[PDB]
Amino acid sequence: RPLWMPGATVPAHLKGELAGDFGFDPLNLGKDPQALRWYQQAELVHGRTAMTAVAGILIPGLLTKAGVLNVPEWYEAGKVSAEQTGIALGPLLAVQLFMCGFVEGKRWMDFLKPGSQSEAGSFLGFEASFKGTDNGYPGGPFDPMGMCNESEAKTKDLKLKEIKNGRLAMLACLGFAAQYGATGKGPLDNLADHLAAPLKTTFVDNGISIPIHL
Amino acid sequence: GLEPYLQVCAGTATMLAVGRFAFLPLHRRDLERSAATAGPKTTGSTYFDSLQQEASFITSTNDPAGFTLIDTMAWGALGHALGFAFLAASSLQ
Amino acid sequence: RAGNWLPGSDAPAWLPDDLPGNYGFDPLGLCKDPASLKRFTESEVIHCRWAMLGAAGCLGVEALGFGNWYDAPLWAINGGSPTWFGISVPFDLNTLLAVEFVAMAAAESRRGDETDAAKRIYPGGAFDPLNFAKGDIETLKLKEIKNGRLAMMACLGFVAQHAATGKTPLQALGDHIGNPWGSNFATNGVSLPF
Amino acid sequence: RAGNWLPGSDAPAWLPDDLPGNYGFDPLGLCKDPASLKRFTESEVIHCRWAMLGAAGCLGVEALGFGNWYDAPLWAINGGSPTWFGISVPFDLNTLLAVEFVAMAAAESRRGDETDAAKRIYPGGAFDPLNFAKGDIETLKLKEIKNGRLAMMACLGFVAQHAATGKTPLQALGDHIGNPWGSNFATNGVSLPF
Amino acid sequence: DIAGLTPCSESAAYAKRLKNEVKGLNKRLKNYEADSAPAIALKATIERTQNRFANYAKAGLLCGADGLPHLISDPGLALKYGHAGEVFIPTFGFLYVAGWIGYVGRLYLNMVKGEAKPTEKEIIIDVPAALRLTWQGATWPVQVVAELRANTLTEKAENITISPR
Amino acid sequence: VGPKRGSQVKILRPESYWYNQTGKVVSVDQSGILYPVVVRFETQNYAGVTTNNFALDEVQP
Ligand code: CLA
Ligand code: CLA
Ligand SMILES: CC1=C[C@H](O)CC(C)(C)[C@H]1/C=C/C(C)=C/C=C/C(C)=C/C=C/C=C(C)/C=C/C=C(C)/C=C/C1=C(C)C[C@H](O)CC1(C)C
Ligand SMILES: CC1=C[C@H](O)CC(C)(C)[C@H]1/C=C/C(C)=C/C=C/C(C)=C/C=C/C=C(C)/C=C/C=C(C)/C=C/C1=C(C)C[C@H](O)CC1(C)C
Ligand SMILES: CC1=C[C@H](O)CC(C)(C)[C@H]1/C=C/C(C)=C/C=C/C(C)=C/C=C/C=C(C)/C=C/C=C(C)/C=C/C1=C(C)C[C@H](O)CC1(C)C
Ligand SMILES: CC1=C(/C=C/C(C)=C\C=C\C(C)=C/C=C/C=C(C)\C=C\C=C(C)\C=C\C2=C(C)C[C@@H](O)CC2(C)C)C(C)(C)CCC1
Ligand SMILES: CC1=C(/C=C/C(C)=C/C=C/C(C)=C/C=C/C=C(C)/C=C/C=C(C)/C=C/C2=C(C)CCCC2(C)C)C(C)(C)CCC1
Ligand SMILES: CCCCCCCCCCCCO[C@@H]1O[C@H](CO)[C@@H](O[C@H]2O[C@H](CO)[C@@H](O)[C@H](O)[C@H]2O)[C@H](O)[C@H]1O
Repeated sequence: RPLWMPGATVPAHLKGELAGDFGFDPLNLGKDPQALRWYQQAELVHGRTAMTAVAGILIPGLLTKAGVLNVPEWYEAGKVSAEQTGIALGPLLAVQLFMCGFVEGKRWMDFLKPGSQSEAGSFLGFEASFKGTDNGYPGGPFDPMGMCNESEAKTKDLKLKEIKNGRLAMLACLGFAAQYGATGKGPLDNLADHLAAPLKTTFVDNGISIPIHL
Repeated sequence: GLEPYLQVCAGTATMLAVGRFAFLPLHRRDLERSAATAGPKTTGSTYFDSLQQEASFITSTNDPAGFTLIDTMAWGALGHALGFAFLAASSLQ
Repeated sequence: RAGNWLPGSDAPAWLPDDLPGNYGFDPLGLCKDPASLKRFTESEVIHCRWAMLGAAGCLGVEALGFGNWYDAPLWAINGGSPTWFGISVPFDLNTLLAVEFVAMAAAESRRGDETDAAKRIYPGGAFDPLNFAKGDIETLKLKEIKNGRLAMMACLGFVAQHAATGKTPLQALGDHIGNPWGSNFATNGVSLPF
Repeated sequence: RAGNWLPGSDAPAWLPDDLPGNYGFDPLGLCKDPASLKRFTESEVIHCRWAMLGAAGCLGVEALGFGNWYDAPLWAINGGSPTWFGISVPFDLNTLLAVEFVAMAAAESRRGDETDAAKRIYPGGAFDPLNFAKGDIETLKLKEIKNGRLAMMACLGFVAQHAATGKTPLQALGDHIGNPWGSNFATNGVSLPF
Repeated sequence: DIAGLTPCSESAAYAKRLKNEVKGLNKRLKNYEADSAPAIALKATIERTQNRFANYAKAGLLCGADGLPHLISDPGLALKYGHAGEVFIPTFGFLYVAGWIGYVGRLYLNMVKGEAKPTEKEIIIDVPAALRLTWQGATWPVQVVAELRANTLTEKAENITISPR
Repeated sequence: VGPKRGSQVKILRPESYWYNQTGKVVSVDQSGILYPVVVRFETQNYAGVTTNNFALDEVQP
């Protein structure tokens, strides 16, 4: 089985089953089966959220830097949209919290009790759809085009593609924040500046990554 | 009129009436359970400690519902402190 | 029951199924003790009835056009006269306080004295003149308890909005409909910290 | 069945073959539960009948030439007058809202008060004055649902044309007829990106 | 602002405290030749002082009439007025390391418990296994909670010896 | 009679340094000895003793 590091000792609770099980639990965090299950759902949610966010920071930018759109920088769009829409931060956030809270509540209870949201009579007409299939995979209303119903090996491929792309997107978001935090420019700007003089424009030569006093 | 009589009389009357027909039964019921059940009997015996022992004049009132003199001096006392808190409050404050 | 507070949850066994309004909501398990459950059940209906009357009165005094729920005991301080539907009532806070005391001192003691634990919350009889209970009472009880939980919450809303928004319930509503996103608990100053 | 949503598929099996309007189109599988099956069926027909009435009113008023559907609910904002078929009506916003609520409440309640379920979808009797439901009812229902589904889609079209084009549905129709290759959803500037 | 505490940048006493403190070192520099190590040293103390007595004000440290910077503890006051770097933020920093040290310790204790003679691995510490558990305490908060929500952080009350009442 | 030799039993004697704690049954005198179950403990009392004879009722496997 592919491992995060060749020769690394596979833990024990990480038996090839979860999508992306490369045997990486150095600090034995997922030792508890319940903890591992919650962490698995947490990972999927983190990856999916990051993938749908880095796509909203890179894609819109690459097209702005190609003249197609005019979207502002991810670290400036917030203010631009606030002054554009006119909605006050407070009201905008509060509404979002309530809507996100309700959807999170349903998913949360579905974990606490698997396939429980499909209670007879709960969500008017739809409870059935709110059943769920496996931990972080609410098949049905989600995955409408039925791509995870083709075979039992297209599921295991499409699921390794979600996790590897997610893990990458999650690290990409951390990078974008750190890049702007140190460089003070957009991600594309950083990449372009690096490709210009690759051997003279790195995190070392930024002034913030390593405060070299000596 | 509106002299001390109006305030004192009203307070006394209301408290006595409310304690003679409204809280009187609750008052009796609370007295029983408190002194007979959870609380037992005091002044077992011996010594001139009969002072702590219940009197008798208090338990001698033909008044229906057994409104004893202590009850009349109880609700009435509560009433004479409302008549004098209402008049006094209007005096200043 | 009547539903589930959290579609998916279960249990609240300490809360019986017959209890009028059992949606299962007892997270802090305040109804486990049977005795406490009895008192809490009776108090809820008592609170609902009072809450429903209050909410109606708070909006009525404003809807008909005679003032607001807050600025009503103002006459007793400003130095004016009582005014029901405009008609000046000939009384003073002192005589009203006394009338209330004796009135509540008798009715409330009478209800509390009654020991049936089923007719202390649902007396019926003179309290049910049109005899609407006949034919089915559970649904009406659910509507009474459900409409009341709406009123108890509303009555809190009027006080809270007056405390922060500083506006009458009807007026505050118009403010929201006016600029919804710009006239909420958030754009107020007291509700949210930031 | 009335056909197939995707000729060559077979996935829908929970849907009964006798269900009026059964084209076998359930991509998210919402009709599996029989209770949800009945509810969705009743909701669909209701939505269809309303949409059919709305579409007739939205364009009808324009045909006769008394204004567009969007301009109807504006007089009250400007404090103007209501006018049906040109003839004036002496009402206002709050009174209209109140009269509507009560009427809709007493009517919709009774419809839902029904238990046979089939009647909730097709009551007939007083709702069948001409009694055209003597025969060919099974196919006339398909016409009712097919026209109804089209009516609901058409209603969305009116809103979308007004949202993007802004012009009235009849006007927008003429614009396309006059300049088909020039005027279209593709050139509205809202349908396509940015 | 806050409790009559003027900002050190606007604190005159803070400025005097600088003037008089650098003068007290510029009088000890005179009794020494310009190049002597004594003098190179006193000039570093004057530079270091002039940097600190400015890094503090630039950090918006409110100081009283004494001219000595004061700290705000209330989270609301510290956060609302940008005084989080003092006490507030430092608080969590210690808590994280504190729990890290404690969690790593219990991890080792509970591993040597059972292992042969657990009492001889407390005196002669197993430096290898002690070095394999230090980094495990990095995500201690995640693991500690997972133990609360699993009933494994504490012991049953019927397995802990108690003194006769 | 008594817990099996080698069996670990939770001490139930209140004034026992090893109360609520477990120990291995070294032996159980099958006579009428008041306290017959000899229990050994890795921990030692304040005196330094690491064992004690507990009655059958003072031990719970
Ligand atoms: C450790 C104990 C402790 C103590 C003794 C205090 C004491 C105080 N806090 Mg506080 N606070 C604490 C913990 C504590 N806090 C913690 C753990 C948090 C994190 C949740 C906060 C977050 C917090 C905030 C956000 C605020 C305070 C504020 C205050 C002051 C007035 C607020 C109040 O009435 O009660 C205490 C209030 C709380 C404990 C939290 C609720 C937030 C308060 C109620 C909002 C009040 C805003 C208003 C401006 C306060 C008026 C103060 C007056 C001098 C004008 C007060 C001296 C207010 C302040 O002075 O900052 C400007 C304020 O805004 N605190
Ligand atoms: C794994 C080591 C460890 C851990 C996790 C704890 C944890 C705890 N101790 Mg404790 N303690 C320890 C060692 C430890 N102690 C040692 C060695 C001594 C002898 C000096 C004490 C003496 C002591 C006293 C007198 C008290 C506590 C108390 C407490 C509790 C209060 C929390 C606190 O602030 O800590 C407090 C910690 C101290 C006061 C001193 C210990 C600090 C040392 C430096 C930490 C131990 C590091 C350890 C050597 C690392 C081993 C790693 C391994 C690989 C070798 C807490 C649960 C209090 C309590 O009982 O609360 C009710 C209390 O009264 N401890
Ligand atoms: C469910 C459903 C249903 C049915 O089935 C069908 C369908 C519809 C299809 C489905 C859907 C799905 C989805 C949504 C998906 C998504 C995806 C994504 C977005 C990904 C991302 C993903 C993303 C990612 C990876 C990211 C990446 C990024 C990166 C690397 C970055 C890098 C960088 C850094 C750091 C910084 C600098 O300065 C710059 C650079 C150098 C540039
Ligand atoms: C369930 C549960 C379970 C778990 O365990 C815990 C928890 C969660 C905590 C719980 C909860 C609870 C709750 C919610 C409660 C509520 C309460 C209320 C709010 C009441 C009201 C209440 C309210 C009410 C009565 C109201 C009242 C009112 C009245 C009388 C009257 C008034 C008025 C009016 C007419 C007007 C004028 O101008 C003035 C006046 C004269 C003044
Ligand atoms: C089958 C399936 C299967 C899978 O699984 C899932 C899914 C996909 C979800 C499903 C689907 C569904 C759907 C399609 C739905 C649709 C709906 C609609 C559109 C409705 C409308 C609806 C619509 C409607 C009712 C309409 C209404 C209207 C009305 C009343 C009226 C109006 C009007 C007129 C006369 C005129 C004037 O001047 C104004 C007004 C007064 C304003
Ligand atoms: C916001 C904050 C403060 C506010 C404090 C306030 C208002 C309340 C504080 C309550 C506090 C600090 C503590 C309450 C603790 C109660 C309990 C039951 C927690 C016990 C913690 C336990 C048992 C954990 C122990 C650990 C385990 C098991 C493993 C390792 O993690 C190590 C260890 C020993 C930590 C202020 C003082 C202003 C200041 C600014 C930071
Ligand atoms: C017989 C009879 C009856 C009755 C009558 C009467 C008239 C009663 C009353 C009685 C009374 C009449 C009671 C009262 C009591 C009271 C008391 C005994 C006390 C008083 C006083 C006080 C309590 C005061 C105190 C104080 C002072 C000293 C000073 C200042 C402060 C104060 C005010 C606090 C009738 C007719 C119905 C009928 C039948 C018969
Ligand atoms: C703005 C006005 C705000 C409210 C003012 C009044 C506050 C509420 C009344 C406080 C005094 C209550 O006084 C008394 O309370 C007890 C306690 O339940 C009631 O007691 C009643 O219920 C208890 C419940 O256990 C029974 O045991 C008792 O037999 C019965 O009489 C009395 O009927 C009531 O007369």
